[PDB]
Formats: sequence, structure tokens, C-alpha cells
Amino acid sequence: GVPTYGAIILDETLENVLLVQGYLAKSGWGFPKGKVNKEEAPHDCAAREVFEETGFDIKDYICKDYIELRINDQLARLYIIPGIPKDTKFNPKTRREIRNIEWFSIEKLPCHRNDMTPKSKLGLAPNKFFMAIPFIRPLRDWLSRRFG
Ligand SMILES: CCCc1cc(C(=O)NCc2ccc(F)cc2)[nH]n1
Repeated sequence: GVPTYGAIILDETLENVLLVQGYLAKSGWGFPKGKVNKEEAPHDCAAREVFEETGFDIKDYICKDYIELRINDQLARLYIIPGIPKDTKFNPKTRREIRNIEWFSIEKLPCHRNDMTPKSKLGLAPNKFFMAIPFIRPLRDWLSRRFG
């Protein structure tokens, strides 16, 4: 697949992250991100997707040196943007693609989906944070290294 770029936006306390909820196939909560256009630079795609999806422009706050994961053939890179005040008014451009935009406490998000071992059944229970989950442990580790 085509690389995706976006951001992990944190508040001033570093306890909360900004997630967006789409529709249909993309009905759960995840970090704002999207497909790179041909000839577009990563930092530019990231700002554009985050602007389209949240109304907030990160261009002045991106530091070039993020968390990146190869998930089933596809790279997803989210630039880390700390210190965005919780009272920022976020508004998507395309309300046809984004249902809602909320802050979530990092410490209450799961960093793995639960199994179904009290049902003797294989796989994972559904989780509305499926798309965010793979970034939560790496973000927690990055915040420990960079801060304390
Ligand atoms: C395996 C289930 C597939 C899936 C993918 C997503 C998702 O990405 N939602 C968040 C989101 C929505 C819209 C958007 F523009 C940016 C992020 N949710 N469920």
C-alpha cells in the first residue's frame, strides 16, 4: 500500500492525545493520518491530513526527527506534536469523513486488544481504538525517553 502520514498531538500535561473517529470502514477511533500524494514530502502530507481531518495546522510544530510502524505491508508515520492546549477548537474540513474529534487519556487507552479466553475462542474482541493501539506502547516509551 501507499505510505500514510499524520500526527500524535498531545496536550500541555502530556496525559492526553487527540483522536478522530471516521465513518463506515474507518468507524473507530484513530490518530489523524492519510495517504501520501505522488511527489509529496512526508512532513507536508502529515500537516495536510491533520489539517483536513482536525482543522488544526501543525506545520509550525513538526519536528522532523515521530513514530513509524509497518503494519501489514503499509508504513504509517505519525509526527509527535506535544503541548497543544486542550481548549483548541478542532473542526474537520471534510465532515463527510470525520464523525468526531476528542482527547483521550493515554493511560486509559489500551495498548493491546483483549483476547476471548473466558469464551475459549481464538482472536481478539473488537475495540473501538484498534487503529490507535499499535502506537500507544511506542508513544509511552518515546515520552519516557524524551521527558521523564
Ligand atoms: C480494521 C478496521 C478499519 C478501521 C480504520 C479506522 C480508522 O482509521 N479510523 C480513524 C480515522 C478515520 C478517518 C480518518 F480520516 C482518519 C482516521 N477505523 N477502523
